[PDB]
Amino acid sequence: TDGDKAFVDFLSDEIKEERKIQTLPKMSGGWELELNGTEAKLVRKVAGEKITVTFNINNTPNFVVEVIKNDDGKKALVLDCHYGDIFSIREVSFQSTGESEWKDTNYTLNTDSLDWALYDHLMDFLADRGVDNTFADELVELSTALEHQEYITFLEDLKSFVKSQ
Amino acid sequence: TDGDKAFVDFLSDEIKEERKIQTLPKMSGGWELELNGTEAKLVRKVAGEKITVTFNINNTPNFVVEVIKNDDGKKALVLDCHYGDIFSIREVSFQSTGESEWKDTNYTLNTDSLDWALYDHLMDFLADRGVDNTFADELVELSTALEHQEYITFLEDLKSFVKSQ
Amino acid sequence: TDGDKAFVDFLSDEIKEERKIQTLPKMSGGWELELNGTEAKLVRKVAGEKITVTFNINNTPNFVVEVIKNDDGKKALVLDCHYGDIFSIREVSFQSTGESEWKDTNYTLNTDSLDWALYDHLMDFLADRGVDNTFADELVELSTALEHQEYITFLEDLKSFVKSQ
Repeated sequence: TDGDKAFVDFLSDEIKEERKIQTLPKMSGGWELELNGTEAKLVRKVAGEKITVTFNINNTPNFVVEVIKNDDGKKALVLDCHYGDIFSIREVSFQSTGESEWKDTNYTLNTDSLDWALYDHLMDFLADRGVDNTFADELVELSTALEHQEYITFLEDLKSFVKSQ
Repeated sequence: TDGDKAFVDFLSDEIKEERKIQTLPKMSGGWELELNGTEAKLVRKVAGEKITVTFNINNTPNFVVEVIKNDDGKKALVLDCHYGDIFSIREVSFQSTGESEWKDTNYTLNTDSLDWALYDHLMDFLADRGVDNTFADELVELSTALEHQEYITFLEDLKSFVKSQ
Repeated sequence: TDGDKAFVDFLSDEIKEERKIQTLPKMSGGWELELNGTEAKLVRKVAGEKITVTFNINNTPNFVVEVIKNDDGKKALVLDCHYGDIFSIREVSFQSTGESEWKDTNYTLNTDSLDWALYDHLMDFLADRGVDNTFADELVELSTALEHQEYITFLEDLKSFVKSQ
């Protein structure tokens, strides 16, 4: 098709321009990064605790913190958080680790009009585990670089797709 | 951690205050209550019919009515309803009982601009089965008490979690 | 019940009125139609390509285009599209064919502020495969007729349900 091979030439140009524009920055705090396509996991084991921060660059942007007390590995404290605009906690609950789905029947603390004092203690709980406003600022730029890399990979996949046959 | 044990002391105070503030009221109509964490089920078997009202106190608040004609147990009439502000029916469809998921391919009657006459007959159909505005008012206070009990249980779980180690 | 048999008589009247008001139009372009209740699939195999347009009349209205290059059947280009108001592409990604779920970890091109030039090439890519504004206009009337047929079937199912016993 005329359109297809022109679309391929155009995608070639876009890939050059976006690579030229340019890598992944680091997170302070001894985190280890695990990439699964658009999903990133930052991991820290400290003092009988595993802390996992999970975000997906496809999506208001959010990240999920999972705190596992290694004494009792079946139930994790899960804190859904906003980042970018403001940091802030949106929801807290206990979940089974490694489930295919949030148990809808476990209680979820929505923070919408939450007592400022309980809210601040929750923020301090996160800060003590490394998830502070510095972490949230560093996450923005990691997320931003990761989105650009995956977008470039997508243009390549699209170019390869359209050029096949 | 300094913060952790202070967070525990604060949660201790909150648990006392919320229990002090204070149980589950009853539903008129011979309903039986089954609690699964934040999900409640109210059940009635009357005249060849099983009526199940399901709501989850995590979440505009809604409840689902499931009518099963005991002659043909495979397909249930499902009425998604709003409660609190106004009663009102939001959606009606037939679903297989005991499915893991709403069959997306079964027709769903959205009530958004629904003929008032069909709407009123649907309201009368529910009222005949006990789901009236009295039921919906009683549900608000049952839901409200159930949310408070589960929130108290959550503070205890949080306090226990943070205090461990 | 008094209400039930009156509801049955009323549903009888509604079914007559809606059938009286009146079938499924055709899609230009050699498409084959497969109905699964409220989900419709339009299918075309052309030049080493399978094109599938899927929409569900329950639901802003949208349809999904799936392009499979028969050389490599494991990954399909998926274009989520709006129809009715404007045509337009909302999201593009690669997905495994025949999955139970969108892989959340595959990159999704949201078109929200997308470069007009990449957007137009995507529109041309669809148009070359038959998904043009003519197709989208024809789809509106197919969807509209299909919703009416399924609604009539729903009134019959409701009438049959309420009349049983």
